Amino acid sequence: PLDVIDVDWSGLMPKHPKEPREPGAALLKFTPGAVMLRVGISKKLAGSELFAKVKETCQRLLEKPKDADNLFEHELGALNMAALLRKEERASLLSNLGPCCKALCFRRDSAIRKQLVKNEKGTIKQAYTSAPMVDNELLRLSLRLFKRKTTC
Amino acid sequence: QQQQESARRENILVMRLATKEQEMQECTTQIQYLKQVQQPSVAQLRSTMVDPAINLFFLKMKGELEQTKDKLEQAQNELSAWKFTPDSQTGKKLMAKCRMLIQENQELGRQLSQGRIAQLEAELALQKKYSEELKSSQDELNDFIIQLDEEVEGMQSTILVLQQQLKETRQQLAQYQQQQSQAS
Amino acid sequence: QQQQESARRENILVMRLATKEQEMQECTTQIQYLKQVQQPSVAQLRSTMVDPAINLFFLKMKGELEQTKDKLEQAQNELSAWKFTPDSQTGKKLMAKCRMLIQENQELGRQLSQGRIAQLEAELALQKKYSEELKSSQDELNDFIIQLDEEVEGMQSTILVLQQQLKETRQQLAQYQQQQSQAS
Amino acid sequence: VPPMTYDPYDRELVPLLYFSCPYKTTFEIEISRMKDQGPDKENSGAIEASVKLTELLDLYREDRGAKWVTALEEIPSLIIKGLSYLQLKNTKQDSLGQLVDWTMQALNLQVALRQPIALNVRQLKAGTKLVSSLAECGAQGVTGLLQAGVISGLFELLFADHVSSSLKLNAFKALDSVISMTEGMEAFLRGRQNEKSGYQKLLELILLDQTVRVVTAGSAILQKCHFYEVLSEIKRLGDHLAEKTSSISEGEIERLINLLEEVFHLMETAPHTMIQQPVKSFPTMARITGPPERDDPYPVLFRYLHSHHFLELVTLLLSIPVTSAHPGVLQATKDVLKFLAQSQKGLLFFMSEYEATNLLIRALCHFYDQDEEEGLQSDGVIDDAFALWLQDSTQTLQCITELFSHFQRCTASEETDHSDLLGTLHNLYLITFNPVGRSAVGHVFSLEKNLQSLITLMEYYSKEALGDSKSKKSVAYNYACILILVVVQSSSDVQMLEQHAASLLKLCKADENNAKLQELGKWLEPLKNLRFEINCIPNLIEYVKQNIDNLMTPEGVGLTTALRVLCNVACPPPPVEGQQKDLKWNLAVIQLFSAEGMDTFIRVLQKLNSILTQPWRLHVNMGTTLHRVTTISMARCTLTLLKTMLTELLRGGSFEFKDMRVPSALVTLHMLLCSIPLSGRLDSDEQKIQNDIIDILLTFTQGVNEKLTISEETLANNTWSLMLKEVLSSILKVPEGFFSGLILLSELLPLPLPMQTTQVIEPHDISVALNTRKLWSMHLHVQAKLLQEIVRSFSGTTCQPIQHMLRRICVQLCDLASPTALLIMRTVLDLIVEDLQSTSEDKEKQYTSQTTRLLALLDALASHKACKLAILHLINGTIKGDERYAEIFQDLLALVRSPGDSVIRQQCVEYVTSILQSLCDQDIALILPSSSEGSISELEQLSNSLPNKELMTSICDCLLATLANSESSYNCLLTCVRTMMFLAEHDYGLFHLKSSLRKNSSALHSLLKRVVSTFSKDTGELASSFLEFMRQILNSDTSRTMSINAAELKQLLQSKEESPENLFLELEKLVLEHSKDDDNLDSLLDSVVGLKQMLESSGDPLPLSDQDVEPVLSAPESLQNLFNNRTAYVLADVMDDQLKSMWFTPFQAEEIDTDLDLVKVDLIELSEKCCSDFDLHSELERSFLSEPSSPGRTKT
Repeated sequence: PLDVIDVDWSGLMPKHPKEPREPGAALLKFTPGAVMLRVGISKKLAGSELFAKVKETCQRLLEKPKDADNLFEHELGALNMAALLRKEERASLLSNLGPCCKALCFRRDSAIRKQLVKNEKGTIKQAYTSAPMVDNELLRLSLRLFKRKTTC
Repeated sequence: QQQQESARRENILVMRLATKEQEMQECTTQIQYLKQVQQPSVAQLRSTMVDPAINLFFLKMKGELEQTKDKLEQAQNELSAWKFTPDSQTGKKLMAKCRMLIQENQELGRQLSQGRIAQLEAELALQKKYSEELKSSQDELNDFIIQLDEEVEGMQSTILVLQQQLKETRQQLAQYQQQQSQAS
Repeated sequence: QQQQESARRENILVMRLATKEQEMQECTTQIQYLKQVQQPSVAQLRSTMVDPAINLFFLKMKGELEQTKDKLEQAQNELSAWKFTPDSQTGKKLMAKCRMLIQENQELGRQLSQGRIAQLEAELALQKKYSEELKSSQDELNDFIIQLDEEVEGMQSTILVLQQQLKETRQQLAQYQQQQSQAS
Repeated sequence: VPPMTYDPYDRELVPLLYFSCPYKTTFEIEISRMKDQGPDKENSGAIEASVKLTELLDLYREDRGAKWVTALEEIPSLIIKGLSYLQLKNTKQDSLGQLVDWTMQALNLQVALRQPIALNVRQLKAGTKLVSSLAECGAQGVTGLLQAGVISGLFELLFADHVSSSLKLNAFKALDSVISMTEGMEAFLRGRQNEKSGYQKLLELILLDQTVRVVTAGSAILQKCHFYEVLSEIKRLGDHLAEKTSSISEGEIERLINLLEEVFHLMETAPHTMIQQPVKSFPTMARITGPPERDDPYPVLFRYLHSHHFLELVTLLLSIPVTSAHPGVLQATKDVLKFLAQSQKGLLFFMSEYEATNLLIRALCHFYDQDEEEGLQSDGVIDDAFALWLQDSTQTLQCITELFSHFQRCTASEETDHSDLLGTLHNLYLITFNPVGRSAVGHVFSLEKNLQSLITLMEYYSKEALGDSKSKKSVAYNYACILILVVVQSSSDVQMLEQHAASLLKLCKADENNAKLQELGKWLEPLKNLRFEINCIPNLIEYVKQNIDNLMTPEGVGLTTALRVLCNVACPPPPVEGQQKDLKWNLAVIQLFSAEGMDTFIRVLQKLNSILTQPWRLHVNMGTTLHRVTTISMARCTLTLLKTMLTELLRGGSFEFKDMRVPSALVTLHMLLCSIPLSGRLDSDEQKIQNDIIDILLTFTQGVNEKLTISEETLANNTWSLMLKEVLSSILKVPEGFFSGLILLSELLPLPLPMQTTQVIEPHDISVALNTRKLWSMHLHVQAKLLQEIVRSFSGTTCQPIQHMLRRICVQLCDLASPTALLIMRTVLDLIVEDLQSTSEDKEKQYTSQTTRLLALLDALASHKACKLAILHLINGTIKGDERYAEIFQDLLALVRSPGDSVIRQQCVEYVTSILQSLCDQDIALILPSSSEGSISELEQLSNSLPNKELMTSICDCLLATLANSESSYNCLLTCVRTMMFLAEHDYGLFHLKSSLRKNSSALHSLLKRVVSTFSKDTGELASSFLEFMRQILNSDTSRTMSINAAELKQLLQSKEESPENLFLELEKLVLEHSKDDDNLDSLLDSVVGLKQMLESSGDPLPLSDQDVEPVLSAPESLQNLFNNRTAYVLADVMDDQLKSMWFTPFQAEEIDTDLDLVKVDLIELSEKCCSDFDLHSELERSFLSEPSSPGRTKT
């Protein structure tokens, strides 16, 4: 009764035996592609040719054809950086936990579950349940102030 | 200017302060009543409502207390029967030592995990980690210094090629002047 | 002046009013605490589980039960010690338990020795020496970075000077071979 | 007299008075100061610079030699004072123009190579510094530089060959100084026509392999460009919305929400990715080299936020109905505002945009009004009073300005203004009455020398009234005393004291008879001769260790400070991404272990809970907000210290920490603080305390490797199992700790699978998610003997919170793996089988309300994947000691098929029918059903999710006999026809349903007689479900391959010689429902007229078939294998309702709260002499409440 249980022991964080590094392998994350991936570029003000060249430089650094062709889908730069950060955070959601990292808990598991149910663009849409007290005097003041400031 | 109306404001402020202090006294008496009146006496202590779970706790504890007490009296009656045997005294002293060791071993296991040795092993592991992080970042700084020295050697090669170009063009100008001053 | 001290006393009075208002606000918040209309479930829990009478009786019953249980433990083991004979099954297992207790106590005393504390302090001082050696290597490495930057700046200045010399002599030789190819 | 009553939103902001705007540069600040303040003798330091600056601009007008380079090296130190005096005195030969032309000459490489050797690159560096010092000179200077072509001038040095990398770093500093002005950023993003823009030039420069720090400076320029671009797109969307609302897709509004959270995340990681690091600072993962000085990027992020009217945008977004209705817009803009309001610069930003800030306060307060106007504001939409907090924060900083600028006036003149000073102090004191206003006052005075205001006020009035009173009380002195006392008491960021702890102490020593100043001295005692560095934490630990006895005592209140200062200097702030780790946070932890810290924080926690345990029981619950804030600050600071110590120790390799005082003290501190909030929901700070407790309790689950799990000898002594013992054996210890231990053991365990994902999880992560649960189960199966006692003790309670928390744990803890699942389910089944036995013999089983609660637990467990299969693998009959479970299930079936008539049995039959429904549901399994190929076959997904042959036979028999017997309830019949609808989806369930209908042939007939006999408008749901079940057996005859025709169906309905007219009765009543009401009647007669058209389609009398073959099921896989191959993820873009059911509070008013509490009258006093002689309980209980009723250190 009460079956015998064993675990496959592979969730430990990477680089645990820490085999020494290759000389000249710390400047590998400062290549043009590796920098553009951490920064991301914007299509609307980098141009067409230059955006193509930068996306090509980044692609041949990624090893996953899925992510390689999913690169830089937004026209904004910070949005591209955020899309890549979200891809990597989703990939690292469940990868770092278990044997040699803090085991899963209700708070962290609830967090990673609410992260998994989010599609790309990183948000699940909330439905209306309440609305503020519409004071169109406040709205008129806000619009007048915003327009005045936009003018001068 | 005049002090009449200002002193009037003063004394009406004093009466406002008196009203506020009396309201505060009312609040203090009220909170004292609200926070200290709840005290259970034998009248209610003899008719206390408890959950079914707490009542089952009480019943289980009573039952197992009765069973343990019964076995206890029984064992302590059996203790008075057994007579002194040499091996019995050997076992008595043996198990006295056994108990004392059972206690001293936990008293020492708590020292091994809460005493000087735990702090020392913690400092040791933290110093190992600090040194390993310092060295793992000095390795990256060494790679960046490799970058800088490659820049040095590239600039030095450019200096050499520019010096050879300057030398050859300078001697070329010298010879061209020494020719075309007598020829041209 | 008269209104001078009049307004000064008015300031002292509004000060007293403000501090009394702070005390009244604290008392009102404490009322809202004590007269809170709490959830039915949290009231259920506070009345059933953390009720001081039931809770204290639970404490007393648990304490009495564990006292009786460890007393029964003492009586039963003392019995089995009276029933100890060297070749008894309980006898062998009992002296073996005492032997492994002696083994574990020797181990624990070893791990708590002044020799073990001395070895741990030696390892800690060795790690601190290694970390300050890494700091000294870091100072060497900083000075190496400074040297590299200074010498690449010097090499860039040298390259600029050589390029100016080269452009000067090159345009000189060019204008010379040009205007002296103008002469037959 | 000022109004001692306070309406917080009546006061509004005015333009800044003392602090310069946060986005204005140094030159603009100086020029505005010299403009408005007029011609003071501060002009002196200007003129000797100005006349010098114009003597260099008129001496090297056309000279470009070595002396010109040495002049370039000197100009940057004269542009701030000199050039400003020049520009405002309007003595203008266009010296700015000559400076810009000098700069363009210096950045020129052709001009550069015409210089001597040592200073041809000195000229380039000096021209770079000139760019950096002239771009920080207003729109005038930055447009002067841009018109002269500085972008394409700096991009000559960055693109030239054979150029020092330090010179490229300098040119990048210059480019970051140009684009820090919005004119520069516009000229950089959108360059001239027929030319690549500065951004395109930079992208082309990075695409060449650059030195590491050069490409890091490029990254730091690109991040700032992307921030400006996001702000510009937000401004575009906002102007679109403004024009559309003046005179809107949900897509663009979600895009605006994404852009707002992007602005937040970019401003959060700005001081690590948008600054220009020094030329000697390399981007190693741990800062080891280079200067420590960094330049914050917020004085330019605020210039961007200002040039794009970001506060006006958020005012609009909060005041426009369509966008303000979204919760995402509100939350995403409140994140940005709450981030801005953290720092002194961000808090001056709001007061520079004072009009936008007023309107934003109004638009935010409208939300916080309607929140409780329509909602209840405890678990719906979150309430944090951010409107009031921000209003009070900006108001106290306005008062700080009015209080500073009153000493710029009494030293340039003398006091003719006193009443406004006193009124400012009063309007600043009144803010400190709320807890939110007091927190805001304590947070604003704790920012960058703001406390210096009241400090200098008291230093003034201590030479004027000998401190408190000489001949006059000097009430301003008392106001300042109270204020610098409430800021020291309430602030948790104790950095402000680092530079002021001296001054205040002098004040505390200058007046020894002031009841408030000596309390402040007690507060500041740990700061005598302290330096706020990692070398003086031994002294702070020695202080906390020396007077730990005085914890909740006004004579040891300074200990709180010694735990804030010790949390400020030894605990790193929550790390952001892109940050390079500073190494002192390692040393601060090492020094925190050297001077005994694991001991003198465990002792702080132990005395903290030993003090709090009595007011907790006596329901005082930290009444006075002062004592509550000090005890919460002490608990949170000690917990942060412990968390950093343990998470820094247990990450430094696989280390094993076995103190075992930490979990035993934390499972009590949790009980005392985080367990029972009288509001029914944790606060913010108490939620942070609970999170710290759970994190520390989890740091005992690290360092568990294969070498620590081989044998039960090395598993039960592991640090994980020791923490689990200290958490579990602390649940059944005292009834006060029951709910705490449960609400904690439920936070340790992970949620139950499967994960609801929008995209596939690669097999490695689902393997990790399976293995961490296997490990939790491996460590819980050694405390099995305590888990059984927990699920035996609370199972059968009527306390709704404890009942719900046990019902949650028994799902979280039953879905870890097969061993713990079978453990929990064996315990619940043994509990119900010993409740049905032990009271009944030689006769039927006696069902009491204890049986009712026990069956309710078994029911609400059986509706989960793991628990239901753990039941199935016990009822099946493969005896491992499991015969009694099959017997008790047969007894429950006998109960349901023969309910009798009671109020208890009629309450238990509905629970057992809900059990039966959860057992016959194939959508409840570890291997979830899926018609996607490459998965388990459909018929082999039911062999592992439904009862076996001999159990399904009995279950169908019972589901029919409960329809035949008209003594059943309404909900019972509803759930039974639902179970029949479930079973009618496959040939297995339908075969058994038919084969059972061959014995009880009047089941559906009597059920229809019941439908018509007591039909109503609420009874319509049962009729709808029954007609759906009817169609579900005929929809195939017009998934399953074996069904009955309409003919034998109506034959089963044929037991009365008016059963067609019974259908007619149902019809005629159905049209007679209202014809005045909802879509019930039309859908229902649709269904039933379809059914009776199928009735007339064939002759009624037809015996049900007997030639049909049973679809056999394979051997049910061992529960361990099902837990191995379980569905770890499902592709669904919405949370499962069962998982979403674990997130709201366990305090539900009455939805699990039983109307029959069965509170058993117990006489406690007699239970003393029946046990061993004990104290008279009246005396013990009255010993506690007579004198000591105030929070904190009391009698006991």
